[PDB]
Amino acid sequence: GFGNQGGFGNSRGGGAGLGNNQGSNMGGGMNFGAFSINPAMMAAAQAALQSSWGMMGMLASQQN
Amino acid sequence: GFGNQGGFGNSRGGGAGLGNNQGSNMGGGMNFGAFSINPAMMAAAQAALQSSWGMMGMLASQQN
Amino acid sequence: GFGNQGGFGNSRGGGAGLGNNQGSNMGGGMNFGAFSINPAMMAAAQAALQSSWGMMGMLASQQN
Amino acid sequence: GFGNQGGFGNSRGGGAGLGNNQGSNMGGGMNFGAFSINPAMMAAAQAALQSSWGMMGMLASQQN
Amino acid sequence: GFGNQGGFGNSRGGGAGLGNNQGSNMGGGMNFGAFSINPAMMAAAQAALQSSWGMMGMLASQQN
Amino acid sequence: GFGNQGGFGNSRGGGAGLGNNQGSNMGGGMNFGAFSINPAMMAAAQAALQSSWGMMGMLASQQN
Amino acid sequence: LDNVATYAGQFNQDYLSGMAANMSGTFGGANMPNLY
Amino acid sequence: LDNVATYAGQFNQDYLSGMAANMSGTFGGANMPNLY
Amino acid sequence: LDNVATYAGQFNQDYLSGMAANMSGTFGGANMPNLY
Amino acid sequence: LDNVATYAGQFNQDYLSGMAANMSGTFGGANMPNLY
Amino acid sequence: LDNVATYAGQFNQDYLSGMAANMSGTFGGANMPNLY
Amino acid sequence: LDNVATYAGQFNQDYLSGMAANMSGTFGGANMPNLY
Repeated sequence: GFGNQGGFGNSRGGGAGLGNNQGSNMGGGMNFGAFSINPAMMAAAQAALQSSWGMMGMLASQQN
Repeated sequence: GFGNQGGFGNSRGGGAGLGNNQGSNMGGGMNFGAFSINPAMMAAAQAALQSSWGMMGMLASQQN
Repeated sequence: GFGNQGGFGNSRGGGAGLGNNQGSNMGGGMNFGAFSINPAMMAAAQAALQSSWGMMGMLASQQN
Repeated sequence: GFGNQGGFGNSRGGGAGLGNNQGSNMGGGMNFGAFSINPAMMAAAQAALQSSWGMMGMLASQQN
Repeated sequence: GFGNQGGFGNSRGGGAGLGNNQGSNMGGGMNFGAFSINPAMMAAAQAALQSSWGMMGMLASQQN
Repeated sequence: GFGNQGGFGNSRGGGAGLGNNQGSNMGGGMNFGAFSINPAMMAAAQAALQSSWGMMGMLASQQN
Repeated sequence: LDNVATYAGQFNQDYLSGMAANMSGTFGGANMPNLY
Repeated sequence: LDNVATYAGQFNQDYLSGMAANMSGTFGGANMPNLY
Repeated sequence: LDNVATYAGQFNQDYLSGMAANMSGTFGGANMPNLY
Repeated sequence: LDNVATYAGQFNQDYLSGMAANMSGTFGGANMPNLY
Repeated sequence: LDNVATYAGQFNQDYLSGMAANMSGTFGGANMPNLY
Repeated sequence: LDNVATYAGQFNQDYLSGMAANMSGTFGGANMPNLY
């Protein structure tokens, strides 16, 4: 099936600050699946703008 | 089926601050499934804007 | 079926502060299922805006 | 069927502060099921706005 | 199936600050799956703008 | 299948600041999958602009 | 004059024993989210 | 004059025992998100 | 005069036992995101 | 006069037991993102 | 006069047991991103 | 007069058990990115 967990000590979408900290931790990384529409931006600017429109698709699975 | 858990000590969507902390922890990472529509932005700007419209699809499963 | 739990010590949507804390913990990570519509934003800005409209789909399962 | 529990010590939608705490714990992570409409935002801004409209679908299961 | 975890100590979408910190940590890296539409930008500018429109595709899997 | 994890201590989309820090760490690198549309820019400018439109494709897998 | 409209007409569905959804939705425009 | 419209007409579906979705949606334009 | 329109007509689908989606969507233009 | 339109006509799909998507989408132009 | 249009006509698909996508999309022009 | 158009006509696809994509897209011109 889809997106199940077993075994020992496995993790999805983890929180910040798992090590030793005397400063600032913010956010984390990203993971995406197959058969998807996902325009993407990674930016260290002073000002940043993302603008997207008009997306169509079937997005379907048959397993009879 | 979809999204079930078994085994020992498995986790989904974990909270911040699992280690040792004397500073700030905020948020975490992200995980997405198959057959999906998900435009995405990761930004360390001073100002940030995301704008999206017009999304269509069947999004279906048959298992007869 | 959908979204059931068995086994030993398994977890879904966990709370913050499971480790040792002398600072701040806020929020956590995210996990999404198949056959879905989910535009997404992860941002460390000074100001942030998300705007989305017009989403259509069947979103159905047959298992006769 | 849908969303049942058995076995030993399993959990859904857990509360904050399961570890050892001398600071602040707030909230937790999120888990979503299949065949769904769910636009999403994760943000560490100074100001944040989410706006969504116009969502249609069948959302049905047949098991005769 | 799609996006499942087993074994020991595996991770997806990790939080910042896993080492030793006396400064600033922000964000992380990115990983994308097959069969996808994802125009991308990585920028260290003073000002940055991304603009994208008009994306169509089937995005489907058959496994009968 | 697609995008699963096993073994010991493996990682996807890691957070900044895993070493020893007395300065600034921001962002990280990027990894992309097969069968995809992804125009890309890496820039150390004073001002930067990316503009993209009109993208079409099937983006599909059959494994009967 | 400014106009948004959905027209949907005549469903013939006698002796129905399965499941059917007949759905019509009309949504107005010119919406404006502002973040100052 | 300015016009947005969906026209959908006549569904013939007798003796239905499976699943069917008949869906019509119309959405207005000229929307404006502002970040100052 | 300015016009955006979708026309979709006549679905014949008797004795349906599988899954079907009949979908029509119309979206207006001239949208403007501003970052100052 | 300025015009954007989609015309889609007549789907014949009796005794359907698989999966089908019949989709029509129309999107307006003249959009303008501004970064000052 | 200025015109953008998609015309798509007649799908014959009886006894369908696989997967099919019938998709029509029309997008307007004259868009202008500005970085000052 | 200025014109951009896509015409796509008649798909015959009975007893379909595989995968098919029938896709039509029309995009307007005269777009202008400016960096000062």
